Amino acid sequence: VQLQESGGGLVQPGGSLRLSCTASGVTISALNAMAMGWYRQAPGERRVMVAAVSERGNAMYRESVQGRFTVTRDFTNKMVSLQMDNLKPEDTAVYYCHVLEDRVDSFHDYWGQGTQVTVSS
Amino acid sequence: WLQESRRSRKLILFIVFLALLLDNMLLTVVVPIIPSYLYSIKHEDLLNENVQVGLLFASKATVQLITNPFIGLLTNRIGYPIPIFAGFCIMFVSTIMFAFSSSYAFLLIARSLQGIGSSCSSVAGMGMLASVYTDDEERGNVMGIALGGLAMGVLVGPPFGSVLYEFVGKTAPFLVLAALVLLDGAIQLFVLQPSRVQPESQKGTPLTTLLKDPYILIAAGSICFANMGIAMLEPALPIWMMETMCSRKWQLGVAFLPASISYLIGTNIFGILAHKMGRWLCALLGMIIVGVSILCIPFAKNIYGLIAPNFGVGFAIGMVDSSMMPIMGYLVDLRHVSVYGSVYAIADVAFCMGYAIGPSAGGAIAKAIGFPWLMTIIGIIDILFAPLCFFLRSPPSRLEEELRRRTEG
Repeated sequence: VQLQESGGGLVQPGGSLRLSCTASGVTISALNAMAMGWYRQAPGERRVMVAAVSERGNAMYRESVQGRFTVTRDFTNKMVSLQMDNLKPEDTAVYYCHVLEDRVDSFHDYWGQGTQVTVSS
Repeated sequence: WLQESRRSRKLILFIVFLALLLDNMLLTVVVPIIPSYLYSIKHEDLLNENVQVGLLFASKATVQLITNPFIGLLTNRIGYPIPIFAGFCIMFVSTIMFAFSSSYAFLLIARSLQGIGSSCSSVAGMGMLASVYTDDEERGNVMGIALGGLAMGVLVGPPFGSVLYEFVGKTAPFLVLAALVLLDGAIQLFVLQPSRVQPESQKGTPLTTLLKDPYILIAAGSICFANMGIAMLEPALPIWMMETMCSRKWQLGVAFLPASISYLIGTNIFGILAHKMGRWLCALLGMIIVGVSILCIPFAKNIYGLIAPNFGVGFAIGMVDSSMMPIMGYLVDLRHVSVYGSVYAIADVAFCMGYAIGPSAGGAIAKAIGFPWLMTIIGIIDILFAPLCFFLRSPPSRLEEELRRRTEG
């Protein structure tokens, strides 16, 4: 199972950006069984979850990102994508792609190449 | 013949149906016969010797209650058919015992073995029925049919025992009943054919985790309270009727007959109605109707006054049971490992706790407190627990809870 993604860039506060992660190396059915989202990491910081989707189509946004982000998973196009409408200087972090597969107890996680976004202050 | 093997999976339905039929037949027939034997033998610590009458019911109830979880573990430990056959043999031995039986202490041992067999059957057969029927609608249908068999057994029991007892004598209702048990065993030995152990392919979730799941607890509490309704109602209705109605002996069976007929009708139609209409909303309506009916029961003043509410309570408890029985399997398949023995053991613990704490506690509450107050408090409990069935509309999956935990930390 291999995945691809594109995005990243420099933008002033208040702008907009679109991020898309592609999963073309695995079949549609196994894609539906799995759960996927977007990771986030900051310099000298641990991973804290921001927004992920599942086969229930329910995305538990983190408490501070509610409304700021917009994520959608395609059951057919094999794409999980993110849309975001506002920027703030506290968004200095690097964003990754990932999947979970909980039919196994180990829930093998496979990461993406990742994208970094920084906001001028 | 008609079944060279499990060509039709409905053969398992028939097995469970007749097993529950015979189990509740044993449960019901001995009830009026125990006091007659006890009085005759006594004629031919006294407070203890009086409350031991209720200890009769308590014996089977508690033995079942204790035995359910061990059988639930045992089923996925070694396989399903072997517990069914063992519970069969234990029930047959107990049935042979009740009759030759005389001594009180031996009769209690006999009915304790009956309880062992009852619990083992009600766990293993139910779990195997769930396992063979992985489809949700078909599982609901077959579970409704099995519960209808339970209700039809508890309806047919008393006259079946009484007619034979009054015609021949002591051992007549028991020997032919044991012969029917033997016929069931003759069917089972070829239908299941457990001549080899079948270890479960997938390990089962720990029982302690299941008790931590809120939705399993909600469904179990729904079943427990709905069954406790009729369980508490069974003892106290005749005594209150004699006290206030100035009634006679023969109205009792006619008065309780609507409840059993409505139970039989409800458990066989709502198995197919619930999936079409919705399990959660069916359970909510069942709880509400239970509450209204039990509230209306004390306010009645004539037998015709009690005809309608008993019909209502039977119908509503039928809805609740036939709609909450398959939701256990649905939940454990949705958000747990696909092993049904433990969850159905929990469900039967909830089922049997009502029969365990019904008679004696209801009698004590009636002794110290007004019987109408007992009915009103039962109705209040049911009505207030009714809205909690709303949470079962769309349970989250295990992946969703994992994502919630990862968002938390």
